[PDB]
Amino acid sequence: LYEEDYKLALEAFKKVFNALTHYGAKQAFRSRARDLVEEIYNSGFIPTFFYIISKAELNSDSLDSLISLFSSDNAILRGSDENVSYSAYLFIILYYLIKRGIIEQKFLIQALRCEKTRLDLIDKLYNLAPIISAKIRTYLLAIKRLSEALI
Amino acid sequence: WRKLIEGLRCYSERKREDGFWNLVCRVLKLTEDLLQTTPLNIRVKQVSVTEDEIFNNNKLRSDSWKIYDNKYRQLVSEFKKSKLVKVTPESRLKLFELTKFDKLPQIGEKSKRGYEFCTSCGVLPAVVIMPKEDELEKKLIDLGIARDEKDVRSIKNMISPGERLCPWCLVKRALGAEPRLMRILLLGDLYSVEKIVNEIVSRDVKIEIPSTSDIASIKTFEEMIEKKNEICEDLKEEEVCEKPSESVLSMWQWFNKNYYNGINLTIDPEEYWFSEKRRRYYFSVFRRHRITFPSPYYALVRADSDYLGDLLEGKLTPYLAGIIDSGDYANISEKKEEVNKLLEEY
Amino acid sequence: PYYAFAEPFFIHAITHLHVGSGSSVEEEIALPFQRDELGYPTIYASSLKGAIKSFLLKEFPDKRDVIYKVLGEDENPEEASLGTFLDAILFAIPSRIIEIDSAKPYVWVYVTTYELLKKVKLYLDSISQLSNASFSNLKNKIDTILAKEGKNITLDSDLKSAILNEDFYVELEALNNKIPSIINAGVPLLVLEDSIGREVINRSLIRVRRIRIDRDKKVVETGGLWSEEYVPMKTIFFSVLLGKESKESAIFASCILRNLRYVILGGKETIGKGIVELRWVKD
Amino acid sequence: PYYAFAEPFFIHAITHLHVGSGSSVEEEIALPFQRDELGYPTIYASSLKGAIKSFLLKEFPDKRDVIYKVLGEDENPEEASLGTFLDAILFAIPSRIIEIDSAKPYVWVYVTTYELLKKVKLYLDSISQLSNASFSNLKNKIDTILAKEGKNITLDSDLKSAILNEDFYVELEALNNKIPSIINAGVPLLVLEDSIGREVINRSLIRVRRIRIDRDKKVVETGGLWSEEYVPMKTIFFSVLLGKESKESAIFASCILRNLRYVILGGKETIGKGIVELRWVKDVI
Amino acid sequence: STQREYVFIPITNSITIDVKITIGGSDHITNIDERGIHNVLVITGYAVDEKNGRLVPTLDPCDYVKGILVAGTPQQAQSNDFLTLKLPANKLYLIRKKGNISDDLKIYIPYSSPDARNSMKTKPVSISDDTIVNNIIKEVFDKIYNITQKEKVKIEKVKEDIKELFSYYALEQ
Amino acid sequence: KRVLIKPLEPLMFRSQGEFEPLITGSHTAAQSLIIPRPSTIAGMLGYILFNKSSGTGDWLSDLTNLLATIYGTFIETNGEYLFPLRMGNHLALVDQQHLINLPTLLEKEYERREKGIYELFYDKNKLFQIINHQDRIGISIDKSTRTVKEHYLYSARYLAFKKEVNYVIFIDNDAISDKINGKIVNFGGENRIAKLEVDDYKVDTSIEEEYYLALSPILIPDEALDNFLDNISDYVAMGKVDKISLGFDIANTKRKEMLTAILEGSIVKRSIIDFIKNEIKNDLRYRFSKYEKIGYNTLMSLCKLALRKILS
Ligand SMILES: Nc1ncnc2c1ncn2[C@@H]1O[C@H](COP(=O)(O)OP(=O)(O)NP(=O)(O)O)[C@@H](O)[C@H]1O
Ligand SMILES: [Mn+2]
Ligand SMILES: [Zn+2]
Repeated sequence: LYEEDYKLALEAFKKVFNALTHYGAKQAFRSRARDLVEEIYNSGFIPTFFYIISKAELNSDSLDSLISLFSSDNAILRGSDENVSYSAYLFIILYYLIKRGIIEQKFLIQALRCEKTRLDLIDKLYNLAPIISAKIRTYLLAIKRLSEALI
Repeated sequence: WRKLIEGLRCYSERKREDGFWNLVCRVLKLTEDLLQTTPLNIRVKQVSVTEDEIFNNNKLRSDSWKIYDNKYRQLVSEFKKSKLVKVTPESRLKLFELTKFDKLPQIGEKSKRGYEFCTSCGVLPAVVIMPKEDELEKKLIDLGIARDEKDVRSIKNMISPGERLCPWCLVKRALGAEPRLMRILLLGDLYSVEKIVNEIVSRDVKIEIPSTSDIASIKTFEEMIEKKNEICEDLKEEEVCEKPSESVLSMWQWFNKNYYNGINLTIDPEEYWFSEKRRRYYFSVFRRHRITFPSPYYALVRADSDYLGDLLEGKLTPYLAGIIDSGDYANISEKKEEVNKLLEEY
Repeated sequence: PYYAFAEPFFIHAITHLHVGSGSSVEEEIALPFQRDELGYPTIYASSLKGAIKSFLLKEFPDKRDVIYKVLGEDENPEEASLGTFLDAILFAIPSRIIEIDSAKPYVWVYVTTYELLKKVKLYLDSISQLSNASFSNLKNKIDTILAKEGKNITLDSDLKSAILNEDFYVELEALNNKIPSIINAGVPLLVLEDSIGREVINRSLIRVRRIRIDRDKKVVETGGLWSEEYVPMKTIFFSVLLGKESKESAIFASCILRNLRYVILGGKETIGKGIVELRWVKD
Repeated sequence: PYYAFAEPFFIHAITHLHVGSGSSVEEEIALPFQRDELGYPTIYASSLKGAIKSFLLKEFPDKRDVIYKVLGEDENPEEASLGTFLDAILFAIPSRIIEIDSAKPYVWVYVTTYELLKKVKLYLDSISQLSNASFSNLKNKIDTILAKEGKNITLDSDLKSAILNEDFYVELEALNNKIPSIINAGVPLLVLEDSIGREVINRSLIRVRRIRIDRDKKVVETGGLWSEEYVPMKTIFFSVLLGKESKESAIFASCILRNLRYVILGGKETIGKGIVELRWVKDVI
Repeated sequence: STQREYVFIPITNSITIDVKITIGGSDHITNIDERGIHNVLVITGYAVDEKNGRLVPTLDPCDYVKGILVAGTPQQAQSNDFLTLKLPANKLYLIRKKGNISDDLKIYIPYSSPDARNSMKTKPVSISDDTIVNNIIKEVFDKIYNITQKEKVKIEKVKEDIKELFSYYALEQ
Repeated sequence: KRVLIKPLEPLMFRSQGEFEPLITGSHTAAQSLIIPRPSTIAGMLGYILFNKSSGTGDWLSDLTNLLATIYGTFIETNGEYLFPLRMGNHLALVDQQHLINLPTLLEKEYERREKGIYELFYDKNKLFQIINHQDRIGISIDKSTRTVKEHYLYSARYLAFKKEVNYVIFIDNDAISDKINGKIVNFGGENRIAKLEVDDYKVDTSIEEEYYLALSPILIPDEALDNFLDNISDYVAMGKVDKISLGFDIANTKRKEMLTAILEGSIVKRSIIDFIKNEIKNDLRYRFSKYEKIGYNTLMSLCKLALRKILS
């Protein structure tokens, strides 16, 4: 069932290893990798998601310094402490969510463009949290093992 | 084939004692008209060539140089075509009346289902039937297998209890007893069928061919001979660590290079540490000496060359194995590229 | 005559089971289960008959002659046994369910594929209108289910959606409106598409590593590590016992088979891996 | 009687215990606990047997032949063991509680679900037939509890409302206020519905981050960090010990099994995990 | 009684039209019913011309042409070159026999005489490249057979057997 | 007319002789025949039709006293028909169509022909898509140790069908058909089970092509043996010639007669047919009449479903 997720990680990730440079918030990503996973199933998906969006800088910088990844190239994501190194992770999860038709782009792109629809974007993620948590599990453990090996 | 089987009959008649040789004599005389057939058929194909094909009436020719590569290929073609039908050497025998009408010689036990099948062959009926290991002498003697108590030990030495044998596989056992009868065939045309039997019955030599038990137990033997007496004093009694009595040698190089090293390599592991009455005593003995108890497994390693037939035919499937299929030669016009490349390189 | 009557029965696992097969597969397990042609867990008829015969010889030592007659004789085995077991085929395996819907709480569920039900119907059709014992309702249920092959069907439920074995989302749909349950354990059955059903099933099996510890220095001995595969507790198999007409076959069916709930199948019994409850399809 | 003796017993955790899982399953925890078919924690009787046998071979150094007979020779076996261990079912786990309207509150309570009780009833019914041991007390008490299946109940105490493990509000019904303790402890037993019970029990488990530290520079060594799952103190498992008629089994069932009270299970014992107490059901009912 | 027609099936989409109107005749013998392309037939000794789409024979049972037997008259503007013969239906060598034998058979066969000019390198080829094969559905299997996609939600298995049940040795030149 | 034998589980048609723990220090093994020999089907059907007052000698006497001319077995999966095909050591299942060009294929010149037959047995073969050997290792357990007995271990390569498989025979008499309908039988060795369903059919018989497919082992009368094994090219184009045993008779508990035979799937050249009739004595003709009643000399041709006996 899950055998293209390992293929999806390459062109979803696209860079959370190299252009995450300076080795602080670069190596720190592995803490995301392990902890969040144990966080995502011991504590739930929505608690971890609220935590991740908390660390998001959702102005337009951490709203477009990521939606630029949909289109162009590797995005050196220096910015500041893990808020741009954290909005790439929000991007990771939402990239899985769009490339697997759990939530479509036309909503996502529209949900992150008014701040009126961020709320019901999250309110809809809340209803999809069981299914989402079940489905991303292997797709996440993929990048967790990527981190163990490479990052 | 018949020279070998008759030389075997005479060598066995030279030994009417020893039980096993006597049983071999006793059943050979009952199975000659069945043992007439060779147990191994051969296929023979020839190909002709004449001066019409080689010479312009005084010299060589042009395309005469290729005449071999053509006749060889004709020969191999007929070989391939005849290999489309496999006949088995057992189909040659006449057994319908011998099985339908009980005619088979059943020296040994008697089947309660017509005839038995050979345990060594699988397809041919059994001639020599051995009782199961529950009480042999009290049966081996009232039956026709053995004559005394001394001869059972020599029959039981080659034919394990329960081993049914067809005439062919029984002849195989006979040859395995002393494999020096092979000079009836190995030389041929050179000495008589009786010169050799005299030579063999004169200089008696016994050979130890290793069983799978001997191969499985190689490292066990090897680890007992680096504790020559340090393990022997423990047993000192069961002939494992006792004298080499005769001068038995063998073709197994490891057996041959490790015989005069304290431990008797001609014991049967199925008797000592693969047995069901022993091997707990032997587990203790090996535990008390840092001896890794043997595994019951061996490696059967087979290997065949790749496309050596095509190679003798000068094909390129040896050179490009998988790229150029053999079927690709039927119309090689397709794969011009790889053949062009490698042939030109060469 | 010549397999007149038959007894189909369910093999309900009371503990885990391990009917072994050597190392007979290409998986990473070193002591796999006995496998069907479809890679599903099966119980060979040899094993089932041997275990049941051994158990019955122990717990009916006076009926030894009846049991010998029905199931065979150690020596003088020139008397064909007038009873036979078919291979036990996996009928349903428990699966962990994270359900999203139905307002009804469930934490585990029974799971099947359509291949399994196909073989069960094969066993079942080959008895009823041929033999005389009549339990056509079970066959009608299995046919009604097999009608819907090619889509995850829930049975006797209102689920409509679930996570199965923590790893697979599936969308379910009731059969028609309602149907008698094929099992009597009050737990939903799900029949799954033969492709996701087998992923769910091969994730429902228990594959453990095991260890031999150095008895003195409390560490693992070198190479003292292997894997084994147990069919989970509550798993259900299905088999049939076919009886040839005879007198002591009636004794078998009357005195013996009516006092067989629990037997021990498979191996690794010191681990406790063999207890089984036999439910005859006769209630 | 297929079995000569049937010894059901409880396994009261004294410290936190950690029986590790053998599995190629990639989980979140680096070293999870052993799981049954419902995801609940369990002890594979492989582990019970290995540990109890390694303990008995030392506590009773003279009776090593009785033990080798009932639990099998070690290095050169010639025979099947005569004793069988059943896998340890979770039976009750402790969970922190906050109550609303009590007289004298509690701060922790025993949590069981109906599925665990059903597995226990399966064990009891299966063993009542393979033996002469009819456990009327356990069986009838567990049947009375299972009658109320599908409704969270407090067995004895009168709680009517609680917050288990700081997260899960639960309403509760008295069973009848007219039923003794399954085990004569001082804490109430909460039989939960299964869906909420799964979450409560997962909260009662103990995940623990651990590290390795460079002795030189008192900083975490690279790679030295992992998580590790424990089962709390006071956790109660359930299992049965079963043996066949041997005259080494009558001894085992009368000399060896009356001097087993404390054993070390699982691993991580250098850090105190594993000490556990056996409570033979024939005594504690 | 009716008359049938053995239309060829090459790599080519020269099989979009053989008959004037959709179905026409009363009954058909070749069937597409839930588990196979039943009663297909394979003519031997011939070959297909993928371009210039007709038959281009090459006489040996090694060579063969696989075609379906439909009830229609050939385009009303030819059969100067199309064989029209009649056999007792048991010399009709049908693959995957399922249905009813008619015993009074009449066939039209798309074919052109060999007209030998080229060295006829006659090479076989699969029925694959799904982009080629999928658009064929409702113009070779629903232009004469409206019966499918009427009751059939079983198209991809009678596609599985399409992937193999046609085979030939084309012209290529 | 047609009788479909539907196995309910893997089957075992033992190919060799002894299968029992005779020698102590050795395991025993067995391998199943892909197609059950016609003696198996015959003895099964007879078992279904047994009488207690006939024969007792030369089993085929009172066996044929109950049967019709049974016509050899092939494989039907789902209405599809597969047919054996045999080479030197090889055995492949193929369907009706792939047999057409086979006469001309074996007379194609060297490389074309070898490529053809080699693709017929490694690309066109549908055996390993429908039938695979399921190795079943079994043991016996001594009730004193509850362990294995000494080396009482055996392998048995069973016959596992990946999809629905029937075995197809044709039977002449219809009173036999409606007395063996829906019978659960002990079809094969080591106690496996199969079901019998009967459906009346229609296939023609009288055909004489150049070649033939042997849907059953062609028995050679042991007086034509040397007259057959000198000129093998005259009668079989490809296949296998083997010593076989006719099976094992149940009423008398004996092993049946060993005869040379041409295994099924071998292609025989029409020269075979009269070659048998002209080289057999009436007293052996009477025996081989029954040998054909049970189904041993059955020929299909590569063009149509051409059922044909040899003597009859
Ligand atoms: N031209 C030849 N001369 C002598 N021996 C041959 C010749 N061709 C084949 N053999 C031997 O006869 C047997 C033929 O088996 P085969 O496997 O077809 O040979 P091959 O060329 O090795 N094909 P393969 O092994 O599959 O690559 C083998 O034992 C070959 O070593
Ligand atoms: Mn080679
Ligand atoms: Zn032999």
